[PDB]
Amino acid sequence: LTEHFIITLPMLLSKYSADAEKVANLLQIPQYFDLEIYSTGRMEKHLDALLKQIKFVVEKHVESDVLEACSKTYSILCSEEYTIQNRVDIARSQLIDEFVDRFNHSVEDLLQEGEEADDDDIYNVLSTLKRLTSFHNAHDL
Amino acid sequence: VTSKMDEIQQLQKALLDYLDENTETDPSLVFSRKFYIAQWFRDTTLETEKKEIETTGQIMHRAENRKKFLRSDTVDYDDACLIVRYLASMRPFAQSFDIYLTQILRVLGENAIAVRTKAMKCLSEVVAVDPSILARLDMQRGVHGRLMDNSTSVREAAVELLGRFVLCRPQLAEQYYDMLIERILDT
Repeated sequence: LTEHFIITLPMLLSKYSADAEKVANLLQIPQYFDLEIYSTGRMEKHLDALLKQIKFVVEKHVESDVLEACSKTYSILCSEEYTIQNRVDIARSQLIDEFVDRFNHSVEDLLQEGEEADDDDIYNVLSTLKRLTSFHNAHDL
Repeated sequence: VTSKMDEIQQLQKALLDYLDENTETDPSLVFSRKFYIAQWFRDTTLETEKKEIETTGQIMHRAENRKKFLRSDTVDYDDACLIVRYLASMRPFAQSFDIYLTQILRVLGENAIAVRTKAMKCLSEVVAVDPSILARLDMQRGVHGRLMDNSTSVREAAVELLGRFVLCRPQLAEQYYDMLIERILDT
């Protein structure tokens, strides 16, 4: 299962990124990996492909379950008994810089007079806030 | 026994594209690429040595090699396995086993006991891998000679060979049975 899906999963995410249910199903796959195989197989580039594609997927959907699943996958990936941890944690830190910058826009827009609480800004803040809550549930920020 | 049963340059090109993709996948493949390049280069020169017809052929060959090295689709894994198996099966290694056999038969007449014993034992292993090799007449006369040899060690080795060979192939064993069952009284 590991050897197969390390090759196949990024292509699947690329294929069906628009569909929330399919990615939500697929995200349960990494919870069962033997994580040694990323090291012994010499396959870290496919891991990089996985994190890039999953990043794009996170950026395109807002249904809560996918965010829960992706966060849990990163929790499994940031297991500190395996050598791989540091790379994914750094990329995660880049994601959290992205999230905080959007948060900075959110706090500045609401605090100022701005556009007088227009619905569109509220929707942007709400979507970003949902992503922050979902990631923050599993990880110390 | 488990494997066998200008286009060559195009195959070289194809393998180069396979490895080239794998460079992206995984480092250290560049070394293999350069190594294969050098090996093709030396093999074309060595066949050149054996002329002007093949001189012009090899100068386009070698110039294309230089160009293609400077040049650093859709072909995948199993394809690469079969191509490189073929190109290896062209190389002067797959047709070496035969030669090796000949060498072994030089050993059987020697003036040291242990070496002949071990040679016979390894041959017994060889035949018990590939049972259709008791056909060449020289090996036949060899095992007969060693069956009559004057030292108990090689004698037991030879009879073990003949017995295991008889056991493996069920039929066609009544031709060695007589020469086998003669040997019980061997002191």
